[PDB]
Amino acid sequence: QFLQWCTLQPENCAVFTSDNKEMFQTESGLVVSTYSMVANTRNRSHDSQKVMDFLTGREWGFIILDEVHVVPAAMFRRVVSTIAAHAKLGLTATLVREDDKIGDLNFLIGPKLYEANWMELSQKGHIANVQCAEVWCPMTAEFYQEYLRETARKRMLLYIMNPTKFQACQFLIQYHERRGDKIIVFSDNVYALQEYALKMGKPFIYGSTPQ
DNA sequence: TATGTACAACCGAACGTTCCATAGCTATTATATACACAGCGTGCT
Repeated sequence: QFLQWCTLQPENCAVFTSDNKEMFQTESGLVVSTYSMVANTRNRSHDSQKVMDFLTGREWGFIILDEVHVVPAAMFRRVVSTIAAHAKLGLTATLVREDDKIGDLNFLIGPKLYEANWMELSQKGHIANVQCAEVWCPMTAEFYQEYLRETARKRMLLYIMNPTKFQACQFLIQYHERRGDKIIVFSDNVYALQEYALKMGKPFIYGSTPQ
């Protein structure tokens, strides 16, 4: 995106991820990295230790914290202190977290400059309109009976795999595919994700996947 | 505090056979000459 929208020459851009760790040697350049590769404290590899020293030694002029709703976490906030910078910007669509650490952003990166409405940009053609829906798949009699006895932690897997949900997902997928739509099926539970994918013969992605 | 989930690190060529082109040898006739050799025929024993 940086290359496409502005005239940033590729020579001055270095991506510090788990794959490649080379750093730009030109006087002034750009580093696009991740919190996991910059907030680590205990164990850094030899290849990743020179890069971190390269980041720390120089006095940067600007830091862009994408998805800044995770910076006030227990350890991610450490990067805001270690990295030297005279300007800090936070970019996030959602500025909410379950705990009370959201307010910590004030003394980490500063105040909230601007906010934008969602419907205003939707009616102006800048973002798409969505008809949100919530389908009620009544649990079948057989599955439901077990839901009463089982404990909290297993009850989750029980009400995620009820057959009616399989039928509803299969019907919607077929209906929208006929409409020439590209569908995404989210699932935080990996076992259900694999079971659904192998049952419908569709690709799936989860945490164990190589980049 | 515990459990999920996520992330980072440790195959050639020699020889043989046939085909043009030029020049030279072979055979025949006559004659004188004379030598050596290979025959045939007649008398002797």
